[PDB]
Amino acid sequence: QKYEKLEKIGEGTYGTVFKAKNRETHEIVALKRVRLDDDDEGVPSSALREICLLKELKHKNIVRLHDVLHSDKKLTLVFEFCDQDLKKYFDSCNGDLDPEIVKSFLFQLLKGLGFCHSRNVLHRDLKPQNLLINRNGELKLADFGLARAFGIPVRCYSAEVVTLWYRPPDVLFGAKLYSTSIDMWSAGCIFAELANAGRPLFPGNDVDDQLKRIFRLLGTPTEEQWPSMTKLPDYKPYPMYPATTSLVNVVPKLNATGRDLLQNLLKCNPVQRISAEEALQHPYFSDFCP
Amino acid sequence: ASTSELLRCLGEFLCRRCYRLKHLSPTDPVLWLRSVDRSLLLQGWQDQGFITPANVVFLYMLCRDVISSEVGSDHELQAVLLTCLYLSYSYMGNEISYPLKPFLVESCKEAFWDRCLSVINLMSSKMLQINADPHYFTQVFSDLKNES
Ligand SMILES: CN1CCC([C@@](C)(O)c2ccc3cnc(Nc4ccc(-n5cccn5)cc4F)cc3n2)CC1
Repeated sequence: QKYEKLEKIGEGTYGTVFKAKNRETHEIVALKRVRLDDDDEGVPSSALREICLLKELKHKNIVRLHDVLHSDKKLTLVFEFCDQDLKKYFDSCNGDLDPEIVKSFLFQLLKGLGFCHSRNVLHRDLKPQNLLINRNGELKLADFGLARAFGIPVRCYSAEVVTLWYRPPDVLFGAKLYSTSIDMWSAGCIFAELANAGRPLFPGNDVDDQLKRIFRLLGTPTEEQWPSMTKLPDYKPYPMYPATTSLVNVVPKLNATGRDLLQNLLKCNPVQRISAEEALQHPYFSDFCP
Repeated sequence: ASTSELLRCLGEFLCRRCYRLKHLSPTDPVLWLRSVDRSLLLQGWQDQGFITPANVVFLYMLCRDVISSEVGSDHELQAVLLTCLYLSYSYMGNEISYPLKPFLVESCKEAFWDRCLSVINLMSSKMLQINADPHYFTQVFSDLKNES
């Protein structure tokens, strides 16, 4: 009634998403309709979590929630409109980015991510589909349906977080607790996609295959590098793959400086993973970078 | 430090706040909260119970700011407490999602959803702050313990 639906954008368990027009102000927005009629499933629960977090996460690189309407047996989340996600962008441009678009996209992601972490929020669902891209070059971190506030000590968080391909080795090994490090691993994985041909670096079939693909490229963490690794709940012995394997052909669009930032994001030991704030201070982002 | 001890403080808090409710018992809120936790566990919506010392503290934080002294029936108190609990599950719970059915005690579903949105508008900022600010967590924890 307040919004004219223009066209569908997508739909899943999350809900149906439309490009819409404010009938009053004629502004273009994105609408997520969330059905409240199925009392016997938990879809609304996750939407209200996203609403609580996004009300407190106002940054140019986090998707802006403008309003929440309750009409009929439905909830309507009104977001800013974005032209596409990074998944459609990769298909649009043959998975081929100019090195400066690689740099611009990672930069905006780290700023949005750094904002979340400083506000005590974990995203926990970084993947190209959750990065919104505007034609003017803007990127926004989206989809806080899996996000959570942290700071109160707890026995554990869920290990059913992040889709397999962007999940870090500590969580694959079933770690009870993780920090902001969880998102920085996902950021590394996405950086690798930007800097090659838009294809996932670690496309595992399952947890076992996922760890093998990570260790096969980065080398298997030693007791010296990661002393608590063997104590993790779902730890099992993996082959010792060498740490000598070159990253040049994995990210051909990156020079040594980019490759150094990628290795600081893809540290297996979560405690050694660079923070968003440190990453933004990296030479890869200085004016003096070749 | 015990869940029972802190659920008893919350119950005694609600009996003192809701002065119009002459036949409300401090165990009635505890029975309503435990009933939900058990039900979700037995229907395999969760591996472990949600009701822990920290989560009871978080629930009290919402209750003390949301629950009017002028609540007019035990039924109405149950509906508002289960609204604050649903939001507690939804914000602090380890499962991705939780069903509505165990938290709905009203025939008017529109009234339940408007109160969800109303509480989030009031409390979204403090919901993040109790996590982000350990000093604030301690204040709330102390305040709940001083309700007996
Ligand atoms: C997976 N997860 C689902 C929830 C979604 C949501 C509801 O939080 C959200 C919020 C604001 C949004 C603003 N803008 C757009 N625009 C947009 C995007 C993609 C395409 N596209 C991909 C292929 C083909 N087309 C087209 C478009 F117009 C989506 C938004 N989604 C974020 C992502």
